[PDB]
Amino acid sequence: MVTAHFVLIHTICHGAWIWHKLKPALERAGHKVTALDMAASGIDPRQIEQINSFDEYSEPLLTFLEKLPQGEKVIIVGESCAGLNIAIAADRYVDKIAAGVFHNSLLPDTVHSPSYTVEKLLESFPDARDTEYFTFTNITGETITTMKLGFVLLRENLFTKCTDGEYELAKMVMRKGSLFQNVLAQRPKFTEKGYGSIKKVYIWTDQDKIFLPDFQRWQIANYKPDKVYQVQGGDHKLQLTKTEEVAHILQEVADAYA
Amino acid sequence: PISKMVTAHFVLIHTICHGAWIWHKLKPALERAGHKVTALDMAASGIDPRQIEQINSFDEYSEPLLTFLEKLPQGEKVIIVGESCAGLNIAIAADRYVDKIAAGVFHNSLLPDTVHSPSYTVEKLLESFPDARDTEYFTFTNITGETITTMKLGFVLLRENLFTKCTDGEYELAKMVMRKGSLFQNVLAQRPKFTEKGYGSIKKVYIWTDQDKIFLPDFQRWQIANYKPDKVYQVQGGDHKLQLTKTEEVAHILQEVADAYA
Amino acid sequence: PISKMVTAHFVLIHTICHGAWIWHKLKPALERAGHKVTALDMAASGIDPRQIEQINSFDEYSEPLLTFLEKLPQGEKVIIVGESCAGLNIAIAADRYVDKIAAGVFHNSLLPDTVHSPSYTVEKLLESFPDARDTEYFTFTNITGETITTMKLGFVLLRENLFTKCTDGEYELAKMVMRKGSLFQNVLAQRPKFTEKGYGSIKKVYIWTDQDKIFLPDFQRWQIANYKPDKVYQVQGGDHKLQLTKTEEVAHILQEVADAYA
Amino acid sequence: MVTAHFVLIHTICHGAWIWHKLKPALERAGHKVTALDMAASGIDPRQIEQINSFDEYSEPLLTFLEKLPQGEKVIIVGESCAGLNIAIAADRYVDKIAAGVFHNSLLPDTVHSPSYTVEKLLESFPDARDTEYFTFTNITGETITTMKLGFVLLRENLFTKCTDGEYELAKMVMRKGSLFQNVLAQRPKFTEKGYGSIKKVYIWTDQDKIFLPDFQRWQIANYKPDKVYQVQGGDHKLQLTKTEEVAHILQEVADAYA
Ligand SMILES: O=Cc1ccc(O)cc1
Ligand SMILES: O=Cc1ccc(O)cc1
Ligand SMILES: O=Cc1ccc(O)cc1
Ligand SMILES: O=Cc1ccc(O)cc1
Ligand SMILES: O=Cc1ccc(O)cc1
Ligand SMILES: O=Cc1ccc(O)cc1
Ligand SMILES: O=Cc1ccc(O)cc1
Ligand SMILES: O=Cc1ccc(O)cc1
Repeated sequence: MVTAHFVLIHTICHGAWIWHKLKPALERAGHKVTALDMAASGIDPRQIEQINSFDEYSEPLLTFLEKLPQGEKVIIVGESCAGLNIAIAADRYVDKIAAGVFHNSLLPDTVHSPSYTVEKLLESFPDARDTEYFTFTNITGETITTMKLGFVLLRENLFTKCTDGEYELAKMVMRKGSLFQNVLAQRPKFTEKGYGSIKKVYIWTDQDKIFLPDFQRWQIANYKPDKVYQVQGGDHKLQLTKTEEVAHILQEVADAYA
Repeated sequence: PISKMVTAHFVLIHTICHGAWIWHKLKPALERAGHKVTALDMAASGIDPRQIEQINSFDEYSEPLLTFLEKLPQGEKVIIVGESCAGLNIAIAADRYVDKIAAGVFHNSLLPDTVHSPSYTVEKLLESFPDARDTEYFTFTNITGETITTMKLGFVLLRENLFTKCTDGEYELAKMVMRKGSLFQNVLAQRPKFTEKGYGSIKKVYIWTDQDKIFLPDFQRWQIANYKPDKVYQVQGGDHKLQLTKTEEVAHILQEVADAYA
Repeated sequence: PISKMVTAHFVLIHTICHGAWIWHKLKPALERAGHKVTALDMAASGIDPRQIEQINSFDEYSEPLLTFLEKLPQGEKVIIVGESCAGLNIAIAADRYVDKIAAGVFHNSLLPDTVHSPSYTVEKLLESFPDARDTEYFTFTNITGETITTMKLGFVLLRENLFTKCTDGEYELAKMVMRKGSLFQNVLAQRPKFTEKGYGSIKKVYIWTDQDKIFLPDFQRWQIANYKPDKVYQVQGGDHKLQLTKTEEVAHILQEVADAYA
Repeated sequence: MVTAHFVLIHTICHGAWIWHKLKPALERAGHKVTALDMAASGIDPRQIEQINSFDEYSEPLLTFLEKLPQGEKVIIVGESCAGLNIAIAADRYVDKIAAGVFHNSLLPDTVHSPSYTVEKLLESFPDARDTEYFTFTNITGETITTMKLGFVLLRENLFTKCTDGEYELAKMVMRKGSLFQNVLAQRPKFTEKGYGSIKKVYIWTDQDKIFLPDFQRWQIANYKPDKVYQVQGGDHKLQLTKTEEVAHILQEVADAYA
């Protein structure tokens, strides 16, 4: 129906590998799909300790968008923390973006600080259970906290309904990550002209065991998307547990925003 | 008359360019059987942080395995399962840790011997499959001035020759985490041959399929003839990646190896 | 009838692409006179660790100066000496820290005003010296989507136009530590004009040479006419880098500024 | 007389800038001169915490030598710690090297560990006075110690006889550095075939106040150079205090090893 170019953006600690089932699904319907590793994620060669902000973390997306041929538009699909990558990119390249799709994701706004929905998530889900934390100082002196996600947290909260083959893959390639929360606290808010203006579709499930229903419904209330699609069942990783559902919603988004 | 059923500790070793991720389906399957499974990334592979140009030989590339074997508890032994190039990792390990190894399992793998140079099956492999299609090759000079050839495996070769029968989610995953690799063939060529007392003495099981489109039947059959395995299991069907296309067959064969040697 | 001789705290601000290193001869010369001297690297300049593509405006580029002025002890004031593009750093600083500034000294420098847009003297500079010879230009998109032009100054332009009369050890040093820079001219163009109460109110001394081969006599004389300095000192001879070709003349003029305003 | 291509290698914490007086001197005699910043040194964009060994630190030299046109040979001149960069490079590219020149430098050998002369230096000069130290963990878990050289140490020991303009420049551009001593302890010794075979000229002064006469004479005794030139007076930075003397010795080395 409309075929589109989708750019898929994994969350912190993960990599382009999280989209290994969704990328062929979309390509079966004629779409062009780009799945990117953000800095220090997946097989990106940088280590997290050399990344100094969330905007530097987003560099693979911003370079890609910088090079997109004149006149092409993409649909950026972001899971979990990647809603901050969509907002950073949309402020810089608003006219290359047909729409932002948030998949059980942070939905930033223009009214509060960039770290605001991170504050809210951590308030809703304050214990990362067996996750380990570490810190380093970034090049301007700020202390950055990194984490290594715990495998119990991975099995029960993130990959709740995923097959054993998928959970095992997650453990074999997961890397350290950081919210850069304090640097986000200090960041200028997202602009109305860029991020504020793009089309926004929010996909979620009430069976998510880490972005809990109440936080997700709060986000929607706080900055109402153009469209909200609720998938029944699945878990936090709907691109693994409800792959054909997400491919179908994404076809609707290509039909609507081309 | 008496049936023995054994649970074992398998250490799964991926081939160059790949990582521990290739075992993401066989590791749960083995654990369903009650076995202990360790799947290691070798240097500059999977999410190991080193880059391949910092590595100077196939022995250095094998460090995660040797370090692991160094740390095994006293009197604990493992079954090392190696795919494709990983039979050289099994030979390097067995020459340092022979008493920690219950058996070596070669899965569509290089089967080194003690009679010829370490690079001998690598040469015969390349003589049998000389066109790597869209693979790109690169060079770096190692710590003593040897030029090392690395490669980024091409995606058609990946689709058709390595992952022939794998699902699209599996082939897409490969493309998403595949890294550069090196056979270090010229440095293997100058390396001491594997020993009889270490590697020559371990039990050796050869699993293969004649539908493999990269380690071809004639090369695999030659390897078996060149250096007789203690046991050979030929899986019907599948492709080079039997741990993805025939996961349960492979897990069952590995139950039989544990019953015999672990 | 009464002679006043004053020791002062000078803060020396390099121009884009350069760093605190350009002041390596004037800083000892001033300290011989008993003054306190701070020479700061601005963002992405000298050995500051940020890269220029992480910087989004000339105000962000000025952060080391504003942070420094924020930390000055209560009732301490400094004389800010800025070379070439650094007169915009002096104007940005004076609009935040006017009471910490005894005087601004412009050394073959841009002389911003309050009447026109912040980018106005930048435009007139470029209109007067439009061919940057072998300079290479580059682009990046900043945090709100503006395209920022950066440059790597060419070595002939460096030899002949900026460092015309400098020794070879000095010109070689420049080539060894020179970094990319940006005028952020389009973002300066959208910026609020400098204020009368802050920048408009500071004392302003203009040091220049008519032998400057990049900020030419006609541009410098126009600046002086456009916005009358409190005092003008014209050094005979030298080149654009008077802190290297006329270090002692410059230190003596700066002693006179300290005597008058510090 | 013979004109040559010299590649100049600064020591840890410094950069190509330390050669700003020697490079024009040599170019006045017809030589081609390349002065390189090693990783995380001078204006190299890497931070020291992302460097994991002394061989990785040497990468600018090894890339340069990797690209040298076929048939060209260079004379590598190394000051202070840069004798370890000459030995690492010579093991990899022995045939591109006309000779190694050690300027008040570590002179490694093939008989003991790579860290051996570092052990010896630190035994001769155990107190770095106001130098500050720091540590980070490298990508394989080793703890690396870095330092920020103290300005008293800089003025009295390293830049003893340098002009005030030169000492001030040193303070304006000095960076953190590391000996990677423990990783050097673990490194295979330098080979006889590579490093062991190159021509070696040792330049020094007895007025050096940090590589003291007794350590320098020990080094010469421990691995006798092909030629030792002793400059009278000056300080540790003879390329600043005795620039024309060093340019003259280097002309002799081009005449002798071409
Ligand atoms: O989506 C991944 C994620 C990880 C850690 C957090 O703290 C928040 C989100
Ligand atoms: O609170 C920690 C956290 C970790 C991973 C997530 O995906 C979300 C939150
Ligand atoms: O087993 C993977 C492999 C890759 C490249 C080769 O040349 C040979 C084998
Ligand atoms: O000949 C190249 C080659 C590449 C990958 C393999 O797995 C085997 C051989
Ligand atoms: O003062 C340095 C300078 C560099 C580039 C310019 O375009 C203008 C000035
Ligand atoms: O026109 C470019 C230019 C470059 C460097 C300067 O210092 C001044 C102008
Ligand atoms: O030559 C610089 C140097 C710095 C620190 C050391 O510990 C040794 C050498
Ligand atoms: O002992 C520390 C040290 C520092 C700088 C040097 O140049 C030599 C040694």
